[PDB]
Amino acid sequence: GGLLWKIPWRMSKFQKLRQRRRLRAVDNVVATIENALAKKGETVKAVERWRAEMPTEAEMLPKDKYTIFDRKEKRYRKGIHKLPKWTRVSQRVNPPGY
Amino acid sequence: QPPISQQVKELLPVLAAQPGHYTTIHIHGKPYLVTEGDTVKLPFKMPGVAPGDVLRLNRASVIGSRDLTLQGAPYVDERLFECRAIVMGTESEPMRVMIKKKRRCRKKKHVFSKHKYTVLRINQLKINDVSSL
Amino acid sequence: QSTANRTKRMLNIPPHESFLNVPVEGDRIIFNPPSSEASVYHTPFKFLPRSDPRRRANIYKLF
Amino acid sequence: MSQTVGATRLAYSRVWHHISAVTPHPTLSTIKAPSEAITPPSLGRLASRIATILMGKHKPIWDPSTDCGDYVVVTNCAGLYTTGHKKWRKTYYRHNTRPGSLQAITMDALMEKHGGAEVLRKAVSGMLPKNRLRDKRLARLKAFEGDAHPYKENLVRFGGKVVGAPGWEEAVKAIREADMERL
Amino acid sequence: IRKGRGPSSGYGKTAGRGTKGQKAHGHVKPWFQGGQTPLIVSHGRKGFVNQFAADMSELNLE
Amino acid sequence: SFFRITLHRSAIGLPKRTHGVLAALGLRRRNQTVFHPVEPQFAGMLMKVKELVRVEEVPHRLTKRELKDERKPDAGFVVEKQVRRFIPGVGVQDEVDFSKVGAVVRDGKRAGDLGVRTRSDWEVIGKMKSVLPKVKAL
RNA sequence: CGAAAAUUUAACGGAUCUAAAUAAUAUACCGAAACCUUGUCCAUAUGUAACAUUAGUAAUAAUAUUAAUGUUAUUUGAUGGGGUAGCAGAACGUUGAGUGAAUCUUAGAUUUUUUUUUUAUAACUAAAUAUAGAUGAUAACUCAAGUGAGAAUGGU
RNA sequence: GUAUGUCAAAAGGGAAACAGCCCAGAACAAGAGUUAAGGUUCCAAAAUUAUUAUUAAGUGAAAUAAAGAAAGUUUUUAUA
RNA sequence: AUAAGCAGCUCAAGCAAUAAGAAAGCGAGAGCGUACCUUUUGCAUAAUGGGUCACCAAGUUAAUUUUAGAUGCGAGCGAAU
Ligand SMILES: [K+]
Ligand SMILES: [K+]
Ligand SMILES: [K+]
Ligand SMILES: [Mg+2]
Ligand SMILES: [Mg+2]
Ligand SMILES: [Mg+2]
Ligand SMILES: [Mg+2]
Ligand SMILES: [Mg+2]
Ligand SMILES: [Mg+2]
Ligand SMILES: [Mg+2]
Ligand SMILES: [Mg+2]
Ligand SMILES: [Mg+2]
Ligand SMILES: [Mg+2]
Ligand SMILES: [Mg+2]
Ligand SMILES: [Mg+2]
Ligand SMILES: [Mg+2]
Ligand SMILES: [Mg+2]
Ligand SMILES: [Mg+2]
Ligand SMILES: [Mg+2]
Ligand SMILES: [Mg+2]
Ligand SMILES: [Mg+2]
Ligand SMILES: [Mg+2]
Ligand SMILES: [Mg+2]
Ligand SMILES: [Mg+2]
Ligand SMILES: [Mg+2]
Ligand SMILES: [Mg+2]
Repeated sequence: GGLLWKIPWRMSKFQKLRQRRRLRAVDNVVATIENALAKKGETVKAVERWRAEMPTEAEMLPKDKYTIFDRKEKRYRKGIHKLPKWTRVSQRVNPPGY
Repeated sequence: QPPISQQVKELLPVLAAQPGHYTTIHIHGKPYLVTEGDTVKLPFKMPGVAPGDVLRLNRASVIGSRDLTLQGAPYVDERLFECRAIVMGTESEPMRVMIKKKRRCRKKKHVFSKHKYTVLRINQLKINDVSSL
Repeated sequence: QSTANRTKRMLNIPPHESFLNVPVEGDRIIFNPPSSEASVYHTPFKFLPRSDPRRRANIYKLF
Repeated sequence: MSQTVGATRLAYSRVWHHISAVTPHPTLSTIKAPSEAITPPSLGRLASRIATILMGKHKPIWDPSTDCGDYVVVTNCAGLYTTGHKKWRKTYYRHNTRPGSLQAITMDALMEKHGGAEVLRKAVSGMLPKNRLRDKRLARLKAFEGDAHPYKENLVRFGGKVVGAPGWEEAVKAIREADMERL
Repeated sequence: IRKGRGPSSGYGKTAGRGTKGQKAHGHVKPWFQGGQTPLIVSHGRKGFVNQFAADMSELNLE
Repeated sequence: SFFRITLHRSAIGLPKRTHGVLAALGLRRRNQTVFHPVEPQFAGMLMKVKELVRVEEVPHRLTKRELKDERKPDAGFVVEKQVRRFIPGVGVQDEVDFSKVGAVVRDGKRAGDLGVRTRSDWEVIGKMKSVLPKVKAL
């Protein structure tokens, strides 16, 4: 290819910081919705599914925050910043073992 | 009203005793560092004022002299100073034309802007005596 | 730059560090001697009449 | 506008500063402890501080269009501090548009022909705005190999004590104590 | 609407014709459907028009 | 309780369905705040745009007026003295000084009713050739 | 270390950096025509008041009101604001005509210019130069088009 | 072909330069205003800001060359 | 006359009125900006066209058939006596 899409294979310490704070800000949105409903003795199916199969920023490994799964890579790992709309999309869980 | 601090009650006479004084007035939140006699040209047409109206400015961020500087946390107490301005008139700028155009498109949209500005004149800037307060 | 607003942000100079320490809990007066030449109107105490009460120790000594 | 009304003479005057490439610099050094390990400012870290003075960007009246810079007299450029193996492994290049006329030289070989003063000029030169003031600002960098220079009388003073001298600070504070005896 | 009198009028360069087609260069026949046979041919014309029928002026008692 | 929802990010490149979760909430532009009751139908509407909004639990719902007034900046001035003016709909408002407080607006069909000095007033002022200031004041 | 290509260092942007590299963290600051704030322009609404015009309806010998249109302000502290193909609405300007047997002009009509002001594809102020009483110019409203050109290897 | 978006018809900030990527949808101004992506020694607006480790090769620092070799070095887990 | 600008725009020193008053213009220096149109998925493109300026130069007219709005009459309308 001759068209240059200069995208470094790894993120900088500044992109990682904002990524951590974005993953942490989405945790507060769900915690606020989960606690506000508990006061009324109510639950939403989506909130239950999120709190069940999605971890918090303090429970995620560094490799789950900054990389994703890509079968076309030699080690099945790919920079999370290579995902479309990675900043405003939720990606936290990868296949087991990879 | 909240009593003035004891540290400000002892140094204010020294602040007002010096030759010159300046203040940072805040009109609608925007600061303006002015002195008695300056001419402020606000970037907006103050509604409801005619040339000759006297205004009392009550939001001052800093009122200091050469060496001393009085600073209020959000603002300074109005009882310490007295700043007044007078509306001198309204001024306008020359018409500016902005041409919004794209490459390989003949349509050129024009935008004509000619804004008015209110001009003030700081005719009073004095520090009060708070020996009684 | 393209507009006057951008030119102003690039040519910015922050205020003196003394003003950055904005107070809290109320108002205060701080000693801020500028690094500039004083005018001929800051009469030295040696040229003040013996009657002038404004004569007083250095404001630095009041702090 | 009042802030700018006055005598701007001394704000635009050229000040002659001085710095030694061998004196330890607690601020421009990467080592801060122990105090006996504090090194001088490295080549690039010294050039970044000098380029700021040549531009006058340290003045509250700075303007990129106005040449409000100052002079910087650098001494002891022979003992210029460098880390790693930059002295023998770094290379400087040159080309005069003629294919085959590529001139290369290392830092240790460049310090033998034009001394360490040329190594510091190329560093400061690249840190200045690429415009018509680059040659005037760079020309105000007085770099010398040893302790001698023709500007020992130009260096800024405060009470007869050159800035950076043993007792220049106490000479400054003594002059400001007298300036408070006035209204 | 005076077409072809500038871009800011909204009917300027192409005058509302598109870009280099038959509808811009020439004219398409009104009965043309691109080549597909019309229904009048696929189905045919049904009936006849009576040319001998009288035409009465209808009058109501109302 | 209510959900104070504020659109922190945009959805330009997000799918159309995301755009219509934001329309159901009322978030048209960026940094726009809306109030919705704490209910499942609204909680599930936020789980779809949780990467774009900032949620907060508030006791009551704020009116449109109060929300604007949070960001309003102190005027910083007070008109204490107003010169004579002409209100096109009411009439001539005489000079008023709020420092000693009286905005009286006189309307009529004759110069006298307006409350201004007319030509006749200037003639009687010029005929009083006897009035003289007190010697003590002179 | 493996790691070699033909104009020149040659994919750190460059200077340079032993961190100003790398990895795991924390905070501040900068940062767009985004957002907020204070003003302005425009579009579309909603009510109210006042000004002018046109046409009606009443009063008046000792002015009020109704409707339409234009306009300013104001109420909801109203809402809205990139754009090709393309669709739609509202206007300006040019040429000629009607009102016009009208209006204005040596107390300066008209002068391809210059200048000034006004939200302004336009007109206006003033200046300089020259000198016309109508085969001169002209507001407003309306009518009709040989009516608006940096683009056709266009034509003269 | 399919799903989603952008460009096409979208300027602006970031990616050195950039139709399609990351942010964000330009009615006009003012503001050390508040932020996004991105960044903060100098060119160049903002940290030479703090903490714990690694690297000595300018490796690297905004486009990862491979298998492989080896008393390079650090750490861990066994062990003398 | 030390400099690598689609020549504009943002910031702007200085010069410029013999005189009371009155600063248009030119602009050192700093920064931003790779003409226009056509045609294309996409053009600073080394794709098309133009040496410059002025003038001529392209949805018009008729008949017929329709629509919207306004308006006349109205189970009649129109035309003509
Ligand atoms: K390198
Ligand atoms: K040609
Ligand atoms: K024509
Ligand atoms: Mg290429
Ligand atoms: Mg169009
Ligand atoms: Mg069409
Ligand atoms: Mg049509
Ligand atoms: Mg064509
Ligand atoms: Mg077609
Ligand atoms: Mg779109
Ligand atoms: Mg290089
Ligand atoms: Mg906006
Ligand atoms: Mg918009
Ligand atoms: Mg539009
Ligand atoms: Mg003339
Ligand atoms: Mg031609
Ligand atoms: Mg196309
Ligand atoms: Mg774009
Ligand atoms: Mg960079
Ligand atoms: Mg700031
Ligand atoms: Mg800086
Ligand atoms: Mg020269
Ligand atoms: Mg060409
Ligand atoms: Mg002709
Ligand atoms: Mg013609
Ligand atoms: Mg229509």
